[PDB]
Amino acid sequence: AKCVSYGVSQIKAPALHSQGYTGSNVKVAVIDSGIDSSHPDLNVAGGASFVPSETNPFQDNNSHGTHVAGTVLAVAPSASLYAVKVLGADGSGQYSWIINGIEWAIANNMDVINMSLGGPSGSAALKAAVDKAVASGVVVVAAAGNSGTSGSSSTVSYPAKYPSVIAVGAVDSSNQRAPWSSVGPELDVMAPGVSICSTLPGNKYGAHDGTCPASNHVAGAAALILSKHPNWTNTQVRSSLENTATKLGDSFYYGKGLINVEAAAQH
Repeated sequence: AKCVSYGVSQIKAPALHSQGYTGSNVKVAVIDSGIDSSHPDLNVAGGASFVPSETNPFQDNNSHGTHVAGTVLAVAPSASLYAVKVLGADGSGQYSWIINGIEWAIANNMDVINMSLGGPSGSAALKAAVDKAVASGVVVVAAAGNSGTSGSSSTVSYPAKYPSVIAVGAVDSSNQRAPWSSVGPELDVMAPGVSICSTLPGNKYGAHDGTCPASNHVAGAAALILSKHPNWTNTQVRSSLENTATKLGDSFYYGKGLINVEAAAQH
């Protein structure tokens, strides 16, 4: 039944909830596989599809974007989620689709973009779009990737790897890096990403593992901070999260450490 992530307490969102800050009026674009807006535990504020063969962003056959929505709302329950569908049934999207998604978020005045997606390769056009979003004042959050460690190599995927993006890696209930959490100098912060229980299509609930759930907590945290400091820039929101993180291990593996949204929202 009504599953709340252990990660909501781990990042200290309850401190903000009890001050009456729950991400009210903050527009968050979930750029992903869609959101089952059927689910009676989710609010969805609107959406768009850039998958040519799947015009419905409110149908989630992959079941990924529905899980993403629940975790963002578990952290920021009165945020306005927008279902920006850029991934098809095979679980991938063309760069053009993802870019159309980012352009859509810019044109429709999103405060936060969550990208629980990545590839091994970037494009000039993807980097341009992401940089443009951040230049226009959008907080852009992305999953660091699930490619683990690879000796001395960065394994952080695009677009998390871009400096303009907040790359999020995954820890468990003990603040230990998940072994599949991508690593490298481009990694910014960590959040819970192991057995994260959230909403699934058809009024269901279930655990997922990944940097996807980790980034969902950070996107929610951005929404809480802007709830309380509506006049903060994306720059100030990003600084608050990075400078107040609980230091864990070396920054190659853990970046700045675990986000503390309570500490971030005083800063």
